Amino acid sequence: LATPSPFDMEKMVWLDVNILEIRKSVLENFGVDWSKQIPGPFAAFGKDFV
Amino acid sequence: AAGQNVTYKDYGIKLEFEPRVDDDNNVSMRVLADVSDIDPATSVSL
Repeated sequence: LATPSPFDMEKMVWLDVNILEIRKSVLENFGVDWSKQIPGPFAAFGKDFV
Repeated sequence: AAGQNVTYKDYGIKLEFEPRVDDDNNVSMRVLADVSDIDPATSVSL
C-alpha cells in the first residue's frame, strides 16, 4: 500500500571553470632589397649580299 | 532547399518555467532564462 515520492531530492553541484590565455608576437623587416634579374648585352648583324 | 518563406524570430526577455513540488515544499524545476538584443555590428544587408 506504500506510495513513492513524486521525485527524489538530488544533490546539487557547483562547477567553477577558468580559461586563461596569453599571446605574444614580434615582427621585423629590415634591410635593402635589390633587383635580381637585369637585362644583359645584345648583338645584332644584318647584311644584303645581293 | 533552393539557393519565399518568412518565419519570425523572438528577441527580448524570454522565460520558461516547469516546476514540481514535494510534501516538504521542495521544488524541482527546469528554468530557461534568455535576454537577447539586436546588434548592428553583426547584421548583414543581403
